[PDB]
Amino acid sequence: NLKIVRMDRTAGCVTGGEEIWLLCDKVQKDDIQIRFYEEEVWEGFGDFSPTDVHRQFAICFKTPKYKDVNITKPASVFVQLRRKSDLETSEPKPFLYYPE
Amino acid sequence: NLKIVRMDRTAGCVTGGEEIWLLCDKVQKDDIQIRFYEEEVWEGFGDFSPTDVHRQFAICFKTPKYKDVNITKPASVFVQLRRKSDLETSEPKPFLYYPE
Repeated sequence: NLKIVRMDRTAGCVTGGEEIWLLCDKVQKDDIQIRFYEEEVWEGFGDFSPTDVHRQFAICFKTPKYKDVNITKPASVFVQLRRKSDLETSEPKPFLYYPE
Repeated sequence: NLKIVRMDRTAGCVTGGEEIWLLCDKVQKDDIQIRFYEEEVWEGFGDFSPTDVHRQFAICFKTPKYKDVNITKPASVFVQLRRKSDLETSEPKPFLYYPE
């Protein structure tokens, strides 16, 4: 039911706060989150409000800060949509965090 | 009726071919174009297919090449949505072309 169709950026700086857009199948603006995660499980969430959800089919958000801003080489993580209500998730997409 | 709500990039190289996303009010995928223009009237069109229109509310496209790839300083142009059928347009957005 949940699907990341495309993202306009699939990497970003460990410091976070960088704007990325994603296209999705239909979501409810008040029942959607964007979860970045890494199994070692680290998670971080995209920073957006319901007003940043465009007509239920796209989301503009800012990346979370990665767990370690002092990494030396890129850190490969995953991103998924997740419903807040029932925790249902999309298939994950790879995302690369890189050093500042 | 037509509206560019946001664009993920508002500048690009004169050489064109660079991917930009825009969020729009509802369009028909087979009756929509993205027109870059400059009153001196130069026009160029975003390069996309109907499959690049996401659920009628966003469009992923590639910029057109600007009229002069040998400019020295940035060239300010406008971008609008336009319906192919009746040529109705959105309000324009500013776009900056820059030298290679």
